[PDB]
Amino acid sequence: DRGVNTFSPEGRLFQVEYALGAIKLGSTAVGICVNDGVILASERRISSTLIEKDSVEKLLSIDDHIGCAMSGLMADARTLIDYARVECNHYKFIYNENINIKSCVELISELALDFSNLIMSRPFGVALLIGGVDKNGPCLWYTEPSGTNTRFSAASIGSAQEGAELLLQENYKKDMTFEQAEILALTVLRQVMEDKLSTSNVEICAIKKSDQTFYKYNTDDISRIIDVLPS
Amino acid sequence: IYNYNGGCVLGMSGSNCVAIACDLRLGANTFTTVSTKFSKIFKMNNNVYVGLSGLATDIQTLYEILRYRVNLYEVRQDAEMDVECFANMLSSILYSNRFSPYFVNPIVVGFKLKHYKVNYEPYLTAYDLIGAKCETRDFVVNGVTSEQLFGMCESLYVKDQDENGLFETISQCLLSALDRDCISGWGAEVLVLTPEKIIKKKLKARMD
Amino acid sequence: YSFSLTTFSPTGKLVQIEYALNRVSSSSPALGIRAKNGVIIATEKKSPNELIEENSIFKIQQISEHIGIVYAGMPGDFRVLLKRARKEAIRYSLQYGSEILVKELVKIIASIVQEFTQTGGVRPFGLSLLICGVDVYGYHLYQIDPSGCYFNWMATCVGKDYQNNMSFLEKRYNKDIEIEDAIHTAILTLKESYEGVLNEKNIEIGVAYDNKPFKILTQNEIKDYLI
Amino acid sequence: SYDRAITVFSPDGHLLQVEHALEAVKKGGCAVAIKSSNFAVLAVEKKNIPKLQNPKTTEKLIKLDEHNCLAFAGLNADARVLVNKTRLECQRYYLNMDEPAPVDYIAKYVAKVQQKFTHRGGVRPFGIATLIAGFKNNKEICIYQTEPSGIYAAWKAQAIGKNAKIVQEFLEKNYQENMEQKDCIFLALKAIFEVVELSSKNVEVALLTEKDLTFIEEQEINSMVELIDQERT
Amino acid sequence: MYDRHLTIFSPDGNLYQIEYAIKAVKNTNITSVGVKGENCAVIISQKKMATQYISQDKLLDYNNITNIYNITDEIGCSMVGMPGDCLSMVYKARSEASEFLYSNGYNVNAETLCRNICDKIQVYTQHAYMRLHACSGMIIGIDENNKPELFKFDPSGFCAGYRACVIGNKEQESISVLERLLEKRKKETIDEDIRNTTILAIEALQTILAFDLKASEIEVAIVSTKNRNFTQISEKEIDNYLTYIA
Amino acid sequence: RRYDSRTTTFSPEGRLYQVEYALEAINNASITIGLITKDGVILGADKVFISKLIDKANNYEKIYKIDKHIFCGVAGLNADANILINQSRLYAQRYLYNYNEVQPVSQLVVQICDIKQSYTQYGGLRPYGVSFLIGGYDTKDGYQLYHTDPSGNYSGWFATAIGTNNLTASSVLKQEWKNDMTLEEGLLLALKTLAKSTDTEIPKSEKIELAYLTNKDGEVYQKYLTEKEIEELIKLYTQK
Amino acid sequence: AGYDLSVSTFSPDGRLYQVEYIYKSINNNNTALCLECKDGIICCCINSNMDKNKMIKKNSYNRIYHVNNNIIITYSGFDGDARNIIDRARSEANTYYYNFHTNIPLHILVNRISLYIHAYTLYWHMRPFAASIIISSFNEKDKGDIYCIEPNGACYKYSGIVIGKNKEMFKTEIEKKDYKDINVRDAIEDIYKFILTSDDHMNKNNLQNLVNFSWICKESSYEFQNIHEEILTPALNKAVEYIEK
Amino acid sequence: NLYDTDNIIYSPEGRLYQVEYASEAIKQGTCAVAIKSKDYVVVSGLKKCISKLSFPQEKIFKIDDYIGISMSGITSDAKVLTKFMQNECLSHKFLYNENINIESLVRSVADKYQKNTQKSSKRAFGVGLMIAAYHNEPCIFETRPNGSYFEYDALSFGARSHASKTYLEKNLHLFEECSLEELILHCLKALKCSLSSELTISNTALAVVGKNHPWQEISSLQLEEYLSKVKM
Repeated sequence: DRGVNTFSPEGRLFQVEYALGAIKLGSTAVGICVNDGVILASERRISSTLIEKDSVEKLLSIDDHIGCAMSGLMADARTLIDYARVECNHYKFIYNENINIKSCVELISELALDFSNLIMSRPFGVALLIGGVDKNGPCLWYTEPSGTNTRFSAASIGSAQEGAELLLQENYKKDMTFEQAEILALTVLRQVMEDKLSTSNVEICAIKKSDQTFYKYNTDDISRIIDVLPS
Repeated sequence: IYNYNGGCVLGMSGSNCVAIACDLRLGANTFTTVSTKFSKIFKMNNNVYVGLSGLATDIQTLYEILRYRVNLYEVRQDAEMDVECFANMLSSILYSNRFSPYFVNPIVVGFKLKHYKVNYEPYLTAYDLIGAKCETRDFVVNGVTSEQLFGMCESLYVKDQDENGLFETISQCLLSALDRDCISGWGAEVLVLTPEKIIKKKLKARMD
Repeated sequence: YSFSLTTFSPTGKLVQIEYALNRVSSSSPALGIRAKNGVIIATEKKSPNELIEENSIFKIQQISEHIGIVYAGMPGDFRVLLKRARKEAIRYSLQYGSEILVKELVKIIASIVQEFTQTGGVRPFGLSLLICGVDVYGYHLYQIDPSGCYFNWMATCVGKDYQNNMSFLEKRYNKDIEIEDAIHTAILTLKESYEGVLNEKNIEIGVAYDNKPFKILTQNEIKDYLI
Repeated sequence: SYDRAITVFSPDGHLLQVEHALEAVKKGGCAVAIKSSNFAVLAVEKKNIPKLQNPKTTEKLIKLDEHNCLAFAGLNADARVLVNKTRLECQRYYLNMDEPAPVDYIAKYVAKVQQKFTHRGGVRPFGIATLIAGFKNNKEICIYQTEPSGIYAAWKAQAIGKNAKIVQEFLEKNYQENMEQKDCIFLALKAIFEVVELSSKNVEVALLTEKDLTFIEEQEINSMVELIDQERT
Repeated sequence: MYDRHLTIFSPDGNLYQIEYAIKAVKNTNITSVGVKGENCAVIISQKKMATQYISQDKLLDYNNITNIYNITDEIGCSMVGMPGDCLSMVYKARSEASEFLYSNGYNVNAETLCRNICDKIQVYTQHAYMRLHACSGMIIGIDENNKPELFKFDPSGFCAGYRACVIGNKEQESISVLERLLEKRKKETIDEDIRNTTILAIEALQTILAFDLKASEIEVAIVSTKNRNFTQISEKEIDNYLTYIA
Repeated sequence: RRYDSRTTTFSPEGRLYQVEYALEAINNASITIGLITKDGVILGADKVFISKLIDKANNYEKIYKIDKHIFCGVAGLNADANILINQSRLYAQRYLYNYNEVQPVSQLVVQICDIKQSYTQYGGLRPYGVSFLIGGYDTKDGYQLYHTDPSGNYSGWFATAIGTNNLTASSVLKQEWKNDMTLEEGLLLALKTLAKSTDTEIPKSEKIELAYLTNKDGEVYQKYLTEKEIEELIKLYTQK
Repeated sequence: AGYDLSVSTFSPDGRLYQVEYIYKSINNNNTALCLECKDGIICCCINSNMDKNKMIKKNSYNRIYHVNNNIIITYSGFDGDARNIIDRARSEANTYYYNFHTNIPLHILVNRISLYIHAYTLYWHMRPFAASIIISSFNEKDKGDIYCIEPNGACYKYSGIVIGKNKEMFKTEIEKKDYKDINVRDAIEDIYKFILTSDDHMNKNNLQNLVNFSWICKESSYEFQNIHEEILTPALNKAVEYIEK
Repeated sequence: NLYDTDNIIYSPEGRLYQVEYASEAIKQGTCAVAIKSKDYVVVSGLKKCISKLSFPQEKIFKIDDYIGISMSGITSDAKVLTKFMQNECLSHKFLYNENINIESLVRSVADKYQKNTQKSSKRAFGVGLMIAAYHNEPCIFETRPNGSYFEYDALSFGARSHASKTYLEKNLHLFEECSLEELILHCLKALKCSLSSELTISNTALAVVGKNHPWQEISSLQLEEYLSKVKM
């Protein structure tokens, strides 16, 4: 009926708004940024028991010092992640230093609007919660199909993102310790699941300030965090 | 460059009979051979034959290009192809790489059909490495051993001739020519096409 | 932006090609006869006002020394098809050094018409060529359509009232017909088709007399034939 | 048209061409895959006209590489095209890395290609669901699945095509770890015949090992269909 | 649906865009007549603006208006239709004539130029993203045999020869006028027949249009063997010819 | 955009709507027959009658040869057929150029179905409204016969019939065909199923056309039956 | 009935509505007048619609441009489409001088510009230009040569033309007398009076911060020159004094 | 009604609806305001903050020494335009070793607006830029989705711009010939009028550029001092 790049009477692009509709469904994920580092997590929406659950992974690494958490159309998300890590390694080749997270999300947003001729064919329909550490300090960032990127102390994406933002607003406080951040993330995540929290039912990653290195928590660390989790 | 894989071809005409012949050598580094079966004659149609002399890879590549074009022509037209059409198309192909050419000096030997019954007119012609066609109407020779063959044919050609005498004539001309060239020889084959039949024979040459 | 304006409808039928045949059926008729020792292409031109000269407009053309052509439809389509057919005959003669076969030319022009039916951003050609010629394999007569399909005929008619002209030509035709009798049957067929009165400058004829060049008859020769 | 977007987001936020490709998949014939220990079993159905059709010309189940194998459900022409693409990419990887292509790379590449045709103008989505079987670089058997949307995941067992939900429900309550070859073939033949008419001629089952893919003979299949027919009755 | 918006065949076999462009040419209500005799060929048109929103204002140099252009020294033309389309058509004609001289080394023939412009018009008809050029016209010249020539083309791409023709409204009614005057002529010096042809053209335009034809409001040009070049005649000489007709 | 035809675009049910209309165009066309025999492979067909003044001599409009060892029968639009015939001949001679051996028929039909699938998927061009019965011989697999369609699908067939009244023809083939059979028996069965499909008791010699391909004397060759040979075959059919 | 949706479609009456809509847009846009005189030509532009914008600087918005410093070019319509056409005129002049080492004749330049504008009214994908352009020059021998190209692609020579809003009353005042014999310097009085009369949006205060001017006459040695305020403000004061009386 | 399907179709009134919708997207954007005196152009804007956990978005951007912009509309389009202007100024200073002429840059970006409005299968940018610079004179320019640009003494973009414009034309005469401090104060009054719900150090942006004053955002302490002066 209309083209991809047709403005609405209200000045909004139809395809961009429909892409915003697509990210409203998906796996819930939560991010927290504190002085000692950054934390990301996902509800790990497991399919039937015949799936391995190792291949189905929601927390990938753009680089050694950057994590991510996806939402929406996932194949489009892997395409964006692949382009992001390629450009970050291009920075690492052209410049010795590690790329800042702001530049990475700016490049990701630049690719996301490539369908508007100003090649791709439509918006990507992906929301990312990128997190990392650099010389400026630890931070996390939000991305959406409209190209605007906003920088957060704590956020969430996916299906139950509204309640996750409400609980993060109620509970998050500045000058927080990293252990406080981990238990806060698991409390919010547990409150917004459908199924009971467990070890295989959740995945976590973090990038410490000292290490400046991506590190996905294994089953032992997750169980240790769950055992000291209030209820 | 033609000393590398030296070769020779020959073709005569007669009374309702035509002959084509070649040497079976394949050279390498001029003065050492590697095979005694490399036929320069290639059948292409029921009454058209072509003799390619020069570099072996160019001989083979030109054979597949012409076979592609020929079999396309019989399949589309659904009828047998003429010698003149093949000669003109060969001249166009050799000219199409006027710069960086195929290092091959081919010939064409066959029969010309004049329908009305039908009469088989002999046809012979020769080419440079670009397609410098020249109708000859008698003996046609091409290769490194061309001069010796030109010397032999005028002494030995007897105008129109029987197919047996044509075979003796072309065989003696080729054998006397190849004996006087060091980089050309190692056996021979003589194809004598007629409308009724074709006789293919190999000669007890100085292959050593 | 390039997309096929021509497309399959339910039950197919290629509606644009059907409209092209409707254009051909309304256009001024043409016909051709294959004889024992010759082939004819003939067509009537509309009864002209005195300002037109027939020495400028020509529905009869020659592609080569031995090959003629006549059409029924849009003139510009016929002009571009004729020019490209001349180029095809020329490139074949450049390659193989001979006058082009009728079958190869018919196949190439049929493929071009199909390409214009299939290609996006275009419409089919609104005419129906009628190629005649002589070569080694006897005489031929062919008929191109907007669909890009060719049919081998021995005698055929195109245009308005083509079914009735086909029936009349079937009534008066023999395989061993002489060339003069074929010309007379062409004149009688177009006379029955026109529903009027004919003369020189109202009809045009082309013919190939044996293994000789394709010839277009002047008005004097046609006036001799009409008597 | 040439170079324009034909798949687009609906008002509800769905790419309707991708769901239409999913219905095209769902109309296509069924296929099953199982793995255990160091081998895998691949099963696909079959449909032929008796006395006229040649069963040899069917290529529902194939081999891509020395070790990788593939099964599909949907439009067969698109499957053949993507199969040739993946074989080309297999030999391209083997010329630029000098190691045979692992199954994970090929599954990722198939998903990438299907997302590419889903996210470019002038091309509609590949109307096929594939599931690839092969050995990982560490000599570990893993079978991958792939949807037209570009989604892929690793499964211990899964099915596609007509009535895939029912077969997948059956496999959830019968799959075991580290089963014998006869046990895997038995389980696959039971699973495919839950939603397929019972006859030896309606399946083409094979077993993949590090040596090569070996298709099961007709006699063993006839014994197996007779045995499960006895078991049901 | 959309059978006639583009250059497409309608259910009856009629590309309706052709007649729409032709009637658009007619709506400009500029008449242009051509005629040939022996060793001469005269072309005439009106010195007015076409019919559209802009009207002829007082501060408009009426001399600059002209429907007769030229392609080459030996070849002239009179395009009638939309102004931009006519200007584009003469530029394309100039291009084909000049590349013909470059490639073939001798000046083009008007028949060949008419066929070439008809082929470009065919290219416009065949494709959809090409709008039709609403610009019909005449071309005149003298060929290698030293005889005159006059050709016409439409937006249909139908090039055909003539010895007398008219572009614009009332063409069917105007064919009788040209036939009548040509029959009158059929019932001569190299210069006297030029005069006869010129009075025939002006009388034909007078009879077709039916008003006085002020010489400032028209424009006349000729090629002959005396000159062989396309030279457009001055206003006073046309006034003398009109007074002779009166 | 507004004038787009929606060619390469899925249905709600996943059919594309264009190959379907192409197949209805196929089903209205003249019938073609296919048979594999121990001595050869046969592609008999039925001429559509345009006029009696059509040249009976030659003018084989349904069966065409792609090479000395490959030949096919058309069951749809003739122009879309002939362009694909030219592409097929090009692919055959290209393979012979590349590899210096004859192309197997399976490779060739894969190439035609691939190029037909391309216009079904890429671009916005209509598909080719033609379905072939490609047959031939190779040393790898011997006599084969296939059935191509506008979707780019192909499948092997020992014997099949396509076009109008293909159900009745396929029923006759299922009833009468045998695994091992002679060339004459196959030709007679081809006349029988053509007569059954055409709703005629006795087939007309002018209304049909036959061809066969045999690997006789270690050199494969095609034969195209003339009017007198078809008259003799119909005489044998009436006798039998 | 769908024939006015694309420029490439002729109406059943044989008429391109899509160009008429462009004409209607041009007629409603800010007006421009350009006429000739003895000493030279003066050409003006009346930016009436920007009376609401009070924060714009004094006389910054100038729609009058030039090529080669001897040819005025201006417009009445879309600013961007106009500026693209100006840049194309500069490009054609550049190509002419690189080829020939001579300034381009104006009568050729208008023809090339008309073909460039006409070249965009025969594609569905290209948008036709929404701008009516006036080109003019002056030299002592051949006198002024004012042309006007339109969206249709028609170039006609004028001795004076107005386009845009209020154009009928402006021309109704321009044919009030013959300006071929009136000097360039004292015609500013007439133009100021006419813009006060015809336009129903400008007053005494708007007259020195919205309206543009330039001339190419003997006083500037027949080259382009935006007019200095010491010449404008005497005639502006006398014109408003006359209108007040 | 039906003449808003594409950007290449004039309505019967003769209007491009798509370009007007892009201008509507600009008008719904966040606020901004710029002021100049005799030797200083001050720029300010309200940085969007969607949540208390969200931090303020970047509103003001820097393009080159002595040149800067402010934003209102689609942010990705602003990213593209910023990269283009930065590349243009840096390329000019590369090949010529001098600062670029500001109005030539404005014409360049307006040409980029034009070529995307004109051809089909492309969209106009949903953003307008508030360009401020000192090219031997303070200057304030404007861009619109149609190819067009105007020069201002003062300007505002989107949100409750009516209150700001009313304050600016109420006090336009005093902007010329006043010091920089009162200039910053007046800009803050205009932004506070656009608030209508309080101005803080976090949620506002401020930049200054002038003679012997390259483009530099105001620090937190100075901005807090000016905000306290506005409150008093």
